[PDB]
Amino acid sequence: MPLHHLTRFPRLEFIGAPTPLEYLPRLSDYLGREIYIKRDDVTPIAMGGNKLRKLEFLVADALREGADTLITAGAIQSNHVRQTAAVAAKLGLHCVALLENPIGTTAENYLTNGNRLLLDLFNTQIEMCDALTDPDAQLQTLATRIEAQGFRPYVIPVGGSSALGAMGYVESALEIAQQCEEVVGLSSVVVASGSAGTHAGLAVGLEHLMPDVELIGVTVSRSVAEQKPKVIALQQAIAGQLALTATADIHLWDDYFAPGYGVPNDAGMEAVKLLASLEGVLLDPVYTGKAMAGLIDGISQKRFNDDGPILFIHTGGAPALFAYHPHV
Amino acid sequence: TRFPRLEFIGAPTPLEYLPRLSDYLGREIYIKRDDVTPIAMGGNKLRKLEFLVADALREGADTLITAGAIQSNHVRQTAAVAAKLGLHCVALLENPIGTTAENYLTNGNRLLLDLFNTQIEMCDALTDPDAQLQTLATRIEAQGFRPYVIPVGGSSALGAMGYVESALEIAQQCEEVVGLSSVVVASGSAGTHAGLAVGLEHLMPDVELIGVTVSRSVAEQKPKVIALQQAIAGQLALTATADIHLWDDYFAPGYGVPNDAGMEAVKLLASLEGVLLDPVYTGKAMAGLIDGISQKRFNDDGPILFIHTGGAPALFAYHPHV
Ligand SMILES: Cc1ncc(COP(=O)(O)O)c(CNC2(C(=O)O)CC2)c1O
Ligand SMILES: Cc1ncc(COP(=O)(O)O)c(CNC2(C(=O)O)CC2)c1O
Repeated sequence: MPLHHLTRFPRLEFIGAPTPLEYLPRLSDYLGREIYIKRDDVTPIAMGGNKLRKLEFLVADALREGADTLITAGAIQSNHVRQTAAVAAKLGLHCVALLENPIGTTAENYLTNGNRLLLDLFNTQIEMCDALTDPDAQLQTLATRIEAQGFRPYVIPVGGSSALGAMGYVESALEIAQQCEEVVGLSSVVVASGSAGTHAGLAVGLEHLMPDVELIGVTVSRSVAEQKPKVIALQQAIAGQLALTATADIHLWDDYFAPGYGVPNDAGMEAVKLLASLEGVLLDPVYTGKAMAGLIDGISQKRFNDDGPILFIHTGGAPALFAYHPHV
Repeated sequence: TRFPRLEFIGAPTPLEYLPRLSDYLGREIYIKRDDVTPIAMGGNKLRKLEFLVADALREGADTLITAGAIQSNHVRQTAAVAAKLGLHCVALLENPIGTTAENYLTNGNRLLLDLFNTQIEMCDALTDPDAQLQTLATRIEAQGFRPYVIPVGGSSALGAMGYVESALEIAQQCEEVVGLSSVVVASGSAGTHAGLAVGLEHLMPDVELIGVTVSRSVAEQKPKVIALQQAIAGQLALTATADIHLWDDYFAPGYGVPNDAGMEAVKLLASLEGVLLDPVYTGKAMAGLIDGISQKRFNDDGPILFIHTGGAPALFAYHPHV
C-alpha cells in the first residue's frame, strides 16, 4: 500500500523480473554472520548495474518531453555513463557524455579500456573537461550548444541521482522486501553511497516496507559531513513525490574510501579478492570493493545494530576491473 | 531430468526482439540472451556446468580441471563456479595466436582467473587436449587432491544437456510470439550446437539451425557436431535424424583472431541495440548471420533467432590490438 504512488510515474522496462537475491554461504562462513547479496549487477543491459533502475524512470520522462538526446556526466570509467550510452543506442537516442579524469592517471587501460571502451561501441559523443567542478552548470552549458545543433536534449545528472531517478531504488526496496518474506529476517543493508540516489531510494523504500532494518551507506567519494546532506535532500524530495513522510535518520561510514574517489585501496582490493575467491562474485575497485570492505570492518568492529543478517546491494562496477589493471 | 543438475541460472534467460537491427537488416531478428547468466559475467558454459559440476560432486571431487586459450570464456566460468563451491580449479592454458600483447596476456578473462585463485598451468599447444588434461589430472591427484576433468568447452554429451535445456526455453519463449524460420549460433567445441540440434529437432522441427564455425572447416567440424548430436540423443533415448548445417566462411584467419566483418558485427549490435558481442565467437557468428541475409543463404526470409553465447569480457583483452 504505502508506495502505490510509484505507479503514477511513467517507466520503461529494461530489467523485467526481480534480480536475484542470494545467500553467500562461503563468505558467511568466513565472516561469522549471515550475508545475503542483491544482484543488481546482473541487470540485462550492457553488463548491468544500479543505474538501469534509474534510467527506466528518467528515460521514460525524456521520451515524454519528445527528447532525442541523452546528456550526462561522470568519470572516464563511470558506469552510469556506460549504462546511459547503452540505453541511448538501444532506443536510437543520441548520447553526449561530459567526461573527466578524476585521478590524473595517464595509464592507457584507464584512459581507453573498460567502461570507456564500450562507450565508443555505443557511438557516444565524448566531451572532455578538465574537471567536473560544477556538473549541473557544465551539463547546462553542454545542453545549450547541443540544442543549437537542433537536437532535443535531456539532461541526466551525475549518477541519475535526482528524486525521479531514485524511484528505481524505491522500487528495488519493494523487490527486496518481497524476496525476504518468510525466507530471511534482515538486520542490516549495505550499499555504496556516491551520487546518492541508490542510498536515498532504498532509504525511503526500506523505511516504509522494512522499518526496523538498518541501512548503511559506505561513502566512495565523501566524508559523512559532505555526504549526509546530499542523501537527506533526495530522501526528502523522494518522500514528497510519493506523498509520504520520511523520518528515518541516514547512516553513513566514510572510513573506507581514502585516498579518494576512484583511487583503489588495500581493503577494497582485499574485499574484491575475497568475494571472487569465495563466491565467484566480481566487485570493483571504485564502489563495491570499498562498500564491501566497510561491511567487513563493520562486522570486525561491531558497528552494526546487532549480529543478524546483512544484505549487501551489488550495484555493479565490474567492467572497471579491466581499466584499472595493471595499475592506475 | 534423469541427470543430477546444479542451479546456476534459475529463471529462463531473456528472449528479445531486436527492432533497430531488424529495421536495418530488413528481417525480423530475435536474440536469446545466454550472455546474461548471473555467474561472473555469464556465458553459454554455465548451462553445461550445471550438469558437469553436479557430476563432479557425485564423484566427491575437490578439484575442477579444464583446458583452454588464455582468454577462454569456459575456463573463466569453470573457475568462478569452482570458487563459489569451494573447489580448487586447475587450468591448462595455451596462447593460440602467438601474441605478446599485454591485454591478451593478462587482462580480460585471464585477469578474472587470478581473482578466482585459479592454478595456472601453461602449455605450448593444446595438440591433444583430452590426453593432456588426463596427464594433468594424474599429477594433481599425486599432490593429494581428487580431480574431476572437464573437456574443452565442457563439450561432452553430459555438458551439452545444458543446451537441450536451452531449447525448451526457446520453444516456450518463441510460441506464440513469432513464426521462427532460422536459428544461428557460433559453433566451436560443438556442445552448444549439438545440444540445440537435438532439442530443436524435437521441439521446433520446422526451424533451420545454422552453426557458424569459429575455428574449423565444415569438413573438420561436421563429424564433431554429428557425433555429439548422436551421443546426446542416445542418452535421452531419442533419435536424431536432422542434418547439421555449418557455414565456415566467417572465422579467417583462425581461432581467436578477430576479423573485419566480426568487428563490424560487434559495432553494429552495440550501436543499434546496446548489445555487446565479442571478437572470437558471437561477433563472427553475427557476421555469418548478416552475410546470410545479403547472400539469401537462409532457407527462407523469415524471422531469425541469434543465440548470444557470451564472450564479452574478451573485448577488454583484445583492445587495443593483438
Ligand atoms: C557500481 C556502482 N556502485 C555504487 C554506486 C553509488 O551509487 P549512487 O551514485 O547511486 O550513490 C555507483 C555510482 N557510480 C557513478 C558513476 O558515474 O558511475 C554515479 C557516480 C556505481 O557505479
Ligand atoms: C562466448 C562463446 N560463444 C560461443 C562458443 C562456442 O560454443 P561451443 O564451444 O559450445 O561450440 C564459446 C566456446 N568457448 C570456448 C572457450 O574455451 O571459452 C571454446 C570453449 C564461447 O566462449
